[PDB]
Amino acid sequence: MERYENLFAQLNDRREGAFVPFVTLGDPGIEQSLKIIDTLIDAGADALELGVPFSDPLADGPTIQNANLRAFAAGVTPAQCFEMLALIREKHPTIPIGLLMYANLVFNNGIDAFYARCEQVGVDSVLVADVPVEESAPFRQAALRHNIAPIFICPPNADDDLLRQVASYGRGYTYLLLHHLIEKLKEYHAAPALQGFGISSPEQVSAAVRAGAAGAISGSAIVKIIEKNLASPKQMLAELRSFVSAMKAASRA
Amino acid sequence: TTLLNPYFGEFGGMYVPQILMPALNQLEEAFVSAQKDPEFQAQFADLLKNYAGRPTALTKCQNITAGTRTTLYLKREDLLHGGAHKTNQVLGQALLAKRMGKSEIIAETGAGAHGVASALASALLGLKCRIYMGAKDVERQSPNVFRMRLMGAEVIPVHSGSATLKDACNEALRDWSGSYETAHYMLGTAAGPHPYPTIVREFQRMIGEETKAQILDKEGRLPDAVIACVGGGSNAIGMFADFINDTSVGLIGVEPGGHGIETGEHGAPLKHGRVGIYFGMKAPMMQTADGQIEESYSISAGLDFPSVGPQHAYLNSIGRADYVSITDDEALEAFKTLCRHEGIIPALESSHALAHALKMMREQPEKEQLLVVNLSGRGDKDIFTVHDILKARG
Ligand SMILES: C=C(/N=C/c1c(COP(=O)(O)O)cnc(C)c1O)C(=O)O
Ligand SMILES: c1ccc2[nH]cnc2c1
Ligand SMILES: c1ccc2[nH]cnc2c1
Ligand SMILES: c1ccc2[nH]cnc2c1
Ligand SMILES: [Cl-]
Ligand SMILES: [Cl-]
Ligand SMILES: [Cl-]
Ligand SMILES: [Cs+]
Ligand SMILES: [Cs+]
Repeated sequence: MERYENLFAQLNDRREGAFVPFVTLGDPGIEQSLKIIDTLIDAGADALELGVPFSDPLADGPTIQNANLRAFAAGVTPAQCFEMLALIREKHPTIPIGLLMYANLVFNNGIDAFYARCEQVGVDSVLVADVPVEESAPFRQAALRHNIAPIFICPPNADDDLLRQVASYGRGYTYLLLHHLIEKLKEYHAAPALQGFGISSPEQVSAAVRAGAAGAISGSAIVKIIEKNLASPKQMLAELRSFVSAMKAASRA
Repeated sequence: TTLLNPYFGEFGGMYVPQILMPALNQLEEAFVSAQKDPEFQAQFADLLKNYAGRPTALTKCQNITAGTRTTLYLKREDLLHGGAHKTNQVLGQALLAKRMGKSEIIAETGAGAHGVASALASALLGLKCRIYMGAKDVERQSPNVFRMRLMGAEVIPVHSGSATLKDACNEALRDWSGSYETAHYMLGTAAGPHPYPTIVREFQRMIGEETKAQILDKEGRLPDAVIACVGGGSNAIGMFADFINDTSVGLIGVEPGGHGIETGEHGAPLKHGRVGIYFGMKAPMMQTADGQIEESYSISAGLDFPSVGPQHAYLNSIGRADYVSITDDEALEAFKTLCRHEGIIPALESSHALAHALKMMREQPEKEQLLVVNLSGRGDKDIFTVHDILKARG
C-alpha cells in the first residue's frame, strides 16, 4: 500500500503537520489497549507507532519498560499483537500503522515470515530499535518485498554518510532523534521527517513543523497518561482524548 | 564501515541503536591504534606484571590423576590480583578509556568478580566507576558489593525485568548512549557488539600464551586439550586464542548444565539454545518459542547467562572447538576434590572446567592425555554457597 505517501500528500494539501502517538500493544490489557488506540484515532492521531512487548527492551526508558511489564502481566504475546493489529486495520483502513520492534522478535520465526505477517495484517512500517543502518540489509530487503516501509532513526550525533544512508534506505518517514538535518535530508530525497525527541507539549509540535519536519511523534507522554490513570479507565480515555486533541490542533498551525 | 571484521562467520555484529554506533566506532579505532603502540603495550605489561602479578603459575596436579595416564595442569588465574582472570582485560580497557580521554567507567556484574576488577582498576587509574548489578545479584553478593564500594565505586542495583545480569547488561548499555563522550562501558566478557568480543579476547590472550610457554618448558610439547568454563566466553577465549592455529590442540568449552539440560534450568545456549539477536550480537540464546529471552540457571552466578560470545559459536560451527556441559552436582564434586587433594579452593565457575577434565580422565583412565584446565578464579566467594548445600544434603 501507500498509506504514508497518501497521508503526507493530504497533510501537505492542508498545510498541516502529522501528530503520531506511540503506545505499547496490550498495555494495560488487550481490550483496554484496543479502546485506548480507538480513542487516539478518534481524537485526531494521523498515524500510530505501536510497540510489541519484549523481554529485554534495551532502547526504552522506564516509562515504556513499565508499559511492557503491564502487557506481560496480562499475558500479551507477539501472536496476540498480530491479532490486535488485524482488528485495528479492519476498523481503520487509511491510518498508517508503524511497529516498534526489537530485532529478536523479527528474526525469531524468520525475517521474511515476520514481514509477510506484517503485510497480511496491514502494517505500513517497522522500526527495529537495535538494527542500525550498518546491519539493516536483510531487514530492509524483507520489508520492501512485503510493501513495509523500513524506518530509520537519524540521531543528533549523525554525520553526512549516515544522512545519505538513512535518505536512501528509509521509506515512509525518517525518525528524527543545528536542525539543518531537515534540509540535507530533503536534499538527499529522504522520506518525510517526523521529530520524536521527547515531544510532550503542543508548542513542540508547532516547532517541529516550523523547522520543516512533516510532523511529530509523542509516545512516552501517551504511556504516562496510561500509567497515571490505571485505576480510572474512563478518566484515562478523557485525558488521552484531551492530550491528542491539543497536540493535533498544534499541527494545523 | 569498520576497521576490523565484526563477524565470526554468521555470529557477532553490532546490533545496537544507531545512537551507540559512534561510541563503538571510536572504541574500535582506539583499540586498533593501541595495538600498534609500543607505549600502550608497555604500560599494559607493567600493570599486568607489577600490579596484577603476571605471569600466573601453571600447577601440575599429581594427587588428583594418580593411577591414570592423565597429566593435569591448572593455569592459576585464581592467583591474579582480585582472584579471577577478569582483572587482565579490565586493566587493558581502563587504559583504552584513558587513551580516548574518558574519565568515567560503567560496568555490569553478576557474581561480582568483574565489578570488583572494574572498581580496583578505576581506583588505580583515577577513573570514576559505576557498576550495574541485578538487585537480585546485589542482595546475594553483599561481600563483592562492599568491596566495590570500599574501592570508591558506585553500585547501582537494577529493578528492571528479572533484575539480574542480563538486566544489569541491559542497564549498562542504557546508560552509555548518553555518557559515551565522557564514560567508557567496561563490558566484562567476550560478547556484546563488536568490537568487544575482539578486544576482550586480545586483552585475555596472555592466558594461553603463558600456558603454551609453560607447558613447552615443563613437558616439551603442546597439550592434547585446554579446557575452560564458558559464561560469556572471556576466560575460555583467553586460553584458546594462542592455540587456535595449533590444530593438534583440543579446545573444550564447558557450559553450565544447572539441574540438568533436560530440566531446562541450565546456562548452555551454545549446545541447547538457538541463534537470536540480543545484547548487541547475533549469537546462540536461551529463548522461548516466541523469541522472548529466557532466564538461565547455574549454581555458579558467573556462568548464569542465557547467551555466549560469537567467537565460541563460530569455533563450534567449524568444529575447531568442542562444547560440553557440567551439572551443579558435577561442579560441586570437582570443587570438593580439588580442595581435598590439591589444597586449592576453586571458583564454582572454574570447577565446571575441572569437572569435565576429571570426566575425561575417569572415563578413559588408560588414555594418555596432557590436559590444562583454566582455573579462572578462586572460590573464597563460594564457601557460604557450598556450606549451605552440604548442610542441606547432610
Ligand atoms: C559474570 C561474572 N563472572 C564470570 C566468571 C566466569 C565466566 O565468565 P567468562 O565466560 O567471561 O570467563 C568464569 N570464572 C570466573 C571466576 C568468573 O567470575 C562477573 O564477575 O560478573
Ligand atoms: C517509539 C517508542 C520506543 C522506541 N525505542 C526506540 N525508538 C522508539 C520509538
Ligand atoms: C567485514 C570483513 C572484514 C573487514 N575488515 C574491515 N571491515 C570489515 C568488514
Ligand atoms: C557473561 C555475561 C556478562 C558478563 N560480565 C562479566 N562476566 C560475564 C559473563
Ligand atoms: Cl505541511
Ligand atoms: Cl527514500
Ligand atoms: Cl614464540
Ligand atoms: Cs598420572
Ligand atoms: Cs552461559
